[PDB]
Amino acid sequence: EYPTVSEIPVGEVRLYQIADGVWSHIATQSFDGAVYPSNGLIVRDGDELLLIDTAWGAKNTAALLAEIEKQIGLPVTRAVSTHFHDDRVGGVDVLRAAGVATYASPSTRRLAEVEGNEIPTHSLEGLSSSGDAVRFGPVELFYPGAAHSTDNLVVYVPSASVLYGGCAIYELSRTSAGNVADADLAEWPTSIERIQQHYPEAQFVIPGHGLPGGLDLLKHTTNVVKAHTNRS
Ligand SMILES: O=C(O)c1ncsc1NS(=O)(=O)c1ccccc1
Ligand SMILES: [Zn+2]
Ligand SMILES: [Zn+2]
Repeated sequence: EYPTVSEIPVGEVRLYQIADGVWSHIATQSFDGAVYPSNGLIVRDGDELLLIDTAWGAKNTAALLAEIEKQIGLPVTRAVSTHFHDDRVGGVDVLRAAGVATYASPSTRRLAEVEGNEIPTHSLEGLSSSGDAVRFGPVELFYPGAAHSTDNLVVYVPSASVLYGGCAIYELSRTSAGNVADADLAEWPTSIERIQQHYPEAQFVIPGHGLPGGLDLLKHTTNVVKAHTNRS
């Protein structure tokens, strides 16, 4: 029942209730002739919603807000982007125009600026050193260290034991490294072990792309990263 590219037209978004007051959002983008899904998170914050990551671009993100509006019917007041790439900040300007307060670390804002990407308005302090965690409403934000990108954050919903790994965590189906241009391969496994150490109780692990699972996604990702590191 988890939505795949199958159930999702180009320019459309599906929501998936993972737990009470926690959903993933699923969108698709065409890239180099293939079609790849992407996940973000939606977390109920009393009578409002906290959004984790855009739906990979302005059109998808306007569909996401319409689909939230239609299916949950609570306002999105804040959004956090988990790193600087376009599947995470692309659509920020849409969210901003809808009155959503957009947030990212200074590290992510700096990198999004160097990249010419959209730049979330608000700064998330206290995440600059590996292993930093800060509370953000119904979630904890964690900086595990450099992995998929130097700035990548992970998100934990303590009430539902939902860990959103973002692009630092691969789905089981992904058996080779994806985009690693901005990755720190030497630190990625160490950063994953920081996630392991910090959230050993997590019950649902949502990767940046694809199928949810459990904490076996962290080891899976370690395996894939090391295999890549050892390419000859
Ligand atoms: O890993 C990711 O988080 C990722 N996010 C968007 S795309 C991609 N991975 S990707 O398909 O392998 C790629 C991107 C850009 C250029 C080539 C390949
Ligand atoms: Zn990325
Ligand atoms: Zn990605």
